Amino acid sequence: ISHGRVFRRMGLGPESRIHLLRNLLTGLVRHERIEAPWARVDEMRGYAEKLIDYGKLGDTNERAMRMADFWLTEKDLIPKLFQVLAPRYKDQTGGYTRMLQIPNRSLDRAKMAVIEYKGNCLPPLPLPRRDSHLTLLNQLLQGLRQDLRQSQ
Amino acid sequence: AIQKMTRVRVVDNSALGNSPYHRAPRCIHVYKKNGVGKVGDQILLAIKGQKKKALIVGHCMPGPRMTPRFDSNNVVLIEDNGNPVGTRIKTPIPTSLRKREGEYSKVLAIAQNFV
Amino acid sequence: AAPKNRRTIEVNRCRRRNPQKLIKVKNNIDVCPECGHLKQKHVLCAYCYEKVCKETAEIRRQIGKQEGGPFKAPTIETVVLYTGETPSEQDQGKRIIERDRKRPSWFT
Amino acid sequence: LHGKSGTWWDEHLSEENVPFIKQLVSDEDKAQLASKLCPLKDEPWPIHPWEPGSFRVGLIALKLGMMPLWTKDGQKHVVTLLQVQDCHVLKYTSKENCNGKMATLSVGGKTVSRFRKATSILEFYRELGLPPKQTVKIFNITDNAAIKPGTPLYAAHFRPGQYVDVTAKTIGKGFQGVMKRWGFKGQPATHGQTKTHRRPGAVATGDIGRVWPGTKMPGKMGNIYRTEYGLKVWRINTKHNIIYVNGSVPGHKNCLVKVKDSKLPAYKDLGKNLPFPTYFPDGDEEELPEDLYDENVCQPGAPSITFA
Amino acid sequence: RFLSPEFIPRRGRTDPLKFQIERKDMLERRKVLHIPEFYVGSILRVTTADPYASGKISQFLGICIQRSGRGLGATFILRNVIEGQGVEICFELYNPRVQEIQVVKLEKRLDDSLLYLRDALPEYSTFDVNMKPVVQEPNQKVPVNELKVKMKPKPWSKRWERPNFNIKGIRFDLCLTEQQMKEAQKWNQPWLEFDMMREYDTSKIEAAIWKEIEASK
RNA sequence: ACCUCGUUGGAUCAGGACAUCCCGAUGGUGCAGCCGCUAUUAAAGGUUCGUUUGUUCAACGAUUAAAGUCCUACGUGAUCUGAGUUCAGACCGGAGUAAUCCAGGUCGGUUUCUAUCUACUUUAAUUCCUCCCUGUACGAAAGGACAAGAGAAAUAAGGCCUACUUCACAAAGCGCCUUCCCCCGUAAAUGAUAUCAUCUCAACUUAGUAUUAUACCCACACACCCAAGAACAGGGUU
RNA sequence: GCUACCUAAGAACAGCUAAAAGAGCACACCCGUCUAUGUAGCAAAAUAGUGGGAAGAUUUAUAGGUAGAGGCGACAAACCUA
Ligand SMILES: [Mg+2]
Ligand SMILES: [Mg+2]
Ligand SMILES: [Mg+2]
Ligand SMILES: [Mg+2]
Ligand SMILES: [Mg+2]
Ligand SMILES: [Mg+2]
Ligand SMILES: [Mg+2]
Ligand SMILES: [Mg+2]
Ligand SMILES: [Mg+2]
Ligand SMILES: [Mg+2]
Ligand SMILES: [Mg+2]
Ligand SMILES: [Zn+2]
Repeated sequence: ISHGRVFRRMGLGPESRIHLLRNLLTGLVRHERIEAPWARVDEMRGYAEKLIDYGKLGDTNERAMRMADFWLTEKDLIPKLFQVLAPRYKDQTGGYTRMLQIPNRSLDRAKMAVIEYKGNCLPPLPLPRRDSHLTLLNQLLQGLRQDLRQSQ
Repeated sequence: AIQKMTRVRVVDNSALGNSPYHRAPRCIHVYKKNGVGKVGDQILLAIKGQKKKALIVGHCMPGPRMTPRFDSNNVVLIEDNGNPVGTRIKTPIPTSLRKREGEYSKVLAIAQNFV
Repeated sequence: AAPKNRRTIEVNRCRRRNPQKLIKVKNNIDVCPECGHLKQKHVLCAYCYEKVCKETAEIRRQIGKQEGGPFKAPTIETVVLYTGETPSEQDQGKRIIERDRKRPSWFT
Repeated sequence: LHGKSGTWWDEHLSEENVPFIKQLVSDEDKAQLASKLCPLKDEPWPIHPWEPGSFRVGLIALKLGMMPLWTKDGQKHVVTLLQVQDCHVLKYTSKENCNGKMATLSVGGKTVSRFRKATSILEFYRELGLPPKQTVKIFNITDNAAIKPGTPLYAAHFRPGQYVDVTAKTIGKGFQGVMKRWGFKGQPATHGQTKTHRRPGAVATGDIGRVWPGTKMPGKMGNIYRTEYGLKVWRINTKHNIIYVNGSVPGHKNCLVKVKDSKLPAYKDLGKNLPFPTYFPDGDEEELPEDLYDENVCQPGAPSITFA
Repeated sequence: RFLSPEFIPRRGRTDPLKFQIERKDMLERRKVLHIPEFYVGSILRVTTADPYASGKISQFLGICIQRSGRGLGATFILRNVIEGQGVEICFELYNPRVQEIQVVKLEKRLDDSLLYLRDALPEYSTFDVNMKPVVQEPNQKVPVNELKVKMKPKPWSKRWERPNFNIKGIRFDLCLTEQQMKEAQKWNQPWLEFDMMREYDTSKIEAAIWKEIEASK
């Protein structure tokens, strides 16, 4: 039974899970875009968002500095987190990351996901775009919208 | 909860309770269909190589809210008829003993403090 | 426990040709209207993703050449510029990664 | 390419039309729900008085959680809150076609998205004029208690001091071993015991050369319908349509439970004072208080009880 | 501003309406019984009517060794020793038969749970039954009693020295060897203070609860 | 018709019989009530924990309403475990020239199975105590009831997490909640064969009831999340 | 070339305690008490923990020797290439 269990069991245990997520998060901060197995990306996404929140807390915040020191294994990324990533998202309140599914890994057919920090300098991912508003169904719905607006 | 083989503290004025002995008093039988004794349950004790009935008046196991939890499993020696063997109970006795089914007025009369 | 009898090919066919064992037909496969490639609805187009990955790898090679060593993550933003492009007013004070090819159509 | 593509409502909608459709359909849902708020002014079925041997309809509530409650004697009773969420009478069938010999009312609750329901269900709810409900349960009633489909049902359909039966799917515990599923003793942890600690012992005798049907074995535990009988209705919050039912109710929080008058013989004819067809707020005979209490309940805000 | 612990819900999938209803009942009971601010480690005297007697009140004074539960069923267990007998009572805050809760000595202890007072020396649980209530200035932070208790020999109710308990109010140096402390450190789990997805942020929930309380006023 | 001597439990889960140990209903009594004894009927349910012993048992201790007798290849060892024949070592005792023999005593002592097939894997609760009725009925007193009701526990079954506890976005118990109908042995009424009488394998009329009452379930038709879950399936996505 | 015993010539044995020890605790090293795992296994005898010895009747490398009714044996009919 795992009712309400919100954390996956990864790696070799709890510490190993944290270290795996830490390595993934460090890679995400360094490269701003990471391919990894979909479950590990999904597990690490929350930590990525929380890292951006801690970076927003400020460079001088001692708790934020300690959290960044733990979660970034390469220490040149801590200035990056506090002076690039957090300022990039100061306006936003959430959704700092974008996670998309990728064709399965050729090695072991693993479910793969690409996770990026929004607003990076890299080429944009081929995002899924909704149908054009000029399609037949959308135009009929636009007609409904206009009639409803006029009538009521 | 007091079961068979639980060592118990005789909180009583009785000579059996207050007499030193190599073996501490140890519950031999719980007069309850499940062998688990709570406050107000009678047990059979092996004291000084003698089998004596006794009444539970406190235990470390948590009970229902508003009732006291004691640091020891306190017991009071009683005769087969029901008369307390001792004449004074020093440690506090829970007031919840009053409304429980069973004869406890003698024990309450003997008791000095209530909690 | 060892099998008591050899299982017949009739029984074995009934077992291993069950619909539970047959490969299911996928109905989420469509054509990427952008480039006309086959993709699953919820998954990125493989060809488009390979394009983006190759371009990202080139940009990252240029980034590595610019940084020149480990532990040299800049504390400033980065902008990628292609041939025939000039830093904008917004791109001021941001490290410039110069690519020798022209700006891809899918890049903006 | 084979033509069996599975579509969902959002698939072909544009960025502009998605919020428009969401808002439009939600507005239609709430308008439909409001249109049923005055059943007595909408040609109600005949409202017969209560007679002995009459069974009225029940509700479909949502298990909110549990909280303590105290009675004037000083005892604590754990109570479970059941919220009646958009519960409506949906269907009526006579004794002949009820799979028995008692009229039946199908009742639903907990409105759900129309985008996620089968076409036949959507058509049924369209004819009924209501948004679709998550669960539909059938209540056996006498013809005295027939209610017109579409009529809403409220927590005040019950009253404090009444006894109730609550049936729901229990918490699913998945494939469970026999120690957890049936409370088998298992085997000792040490003294040479190897690789058998939680296993069933013998499952039968050697003579029969087989295993009896119904033998207790490891398997799926829970996620089956169970009924708790004879639970006292301690309180009713009419504002939020909450029933405070004594003790435990099967199933998890935020799960739909079917609530009906208790079938126990002791509570056979306690329906005299209960709203017989159902409670009609539109009747407005006396606007009920925000909270209806049982007599013994230590109401909050009352002066602290003293056993004088 | 002190929000009483029972108001903040433990996280879960339970509907917020249930908490709204429960808080309504809790506040409506607080309008009758004044539930004062107190912390684990503060000394309290609770007066409650006894159903066993006939309209007679019982008073118990002791140190609040634990605050637990949420909602209408919230409890605090407080401890004392009476004639050398350690006793603990777990009082339900919103039980209608608690007549009064008096904070004899409002103070905070180094730990949020004093369950180790069971294994501490009896002096650290002894409190005079008739001790008079101390007074704190209206505008004043709650005092923190940095008392570090001395423990009785090592067999204890719990392995208090283990890091999962995070006990600060015990003099471990007096009762445990450095080897024992090092051995206890094997259960350290240092990552557990840094996993950000485990922290429960209750700022918005507390703000909403405060709005509800102020509206109730 | 000289002597001798020729696989077993336990744990786990139990299925069944009734030749009934307790609970139910009756007849009689060398039982006034209480009781005991005996017999008929009754198998729905229940039938404890320990010390010594490997004990198969047995005794003892403390209980219980009771601690039933059995069958089921020990019921059950491809579920586990333990003896002990009896392994291969070594002593003691007896026999034998010796080798060796002797359940005649003791200390030590590894059989292993990945399940192919059958079968199977979710089918209205009981006791006990206390109180009321009851010091009432009965009885000279002593002693001491039925039936009916209320409350407490406990157990069993089914659930649940508000508290407590183990714990902590949940799972659990040591916690809490709920559990509903009987079975037939006899006792009678009228009454013939046999004009009385007679309860009737006579016709007939009652106690007398299972014809389980119910309750539960009931919508034909990507992806992600989930209190749903091994996969699948199920629920939600407004 | 295993093993048993022997021959020649080697080597190893921390630290503490003790003081010239078939001494004590305890590494390396040797062994194999008990438990668990494993049981076509990692292994035709292993693994993990626990445990015994650990300056000696110790362990051990190298070369040599004793051969089948024979050898060798601190006797377990033990060992002499599973
Ligand atoms: Mg793994
Ligand atoms: Mg066990
Ligand atoms: Mg095991
Ligand atoms: Mg303990
Ligand atoms: Mg019989
Ligand atoms: Mg021998
Ligand atoms: Mg041995
Ligand atoms: Mg040395
Ligand atoms: Mg030595
Ligand atoms: Mg030798
Ligand atoms: Mg020999
Ligand atoms: Zn494409």
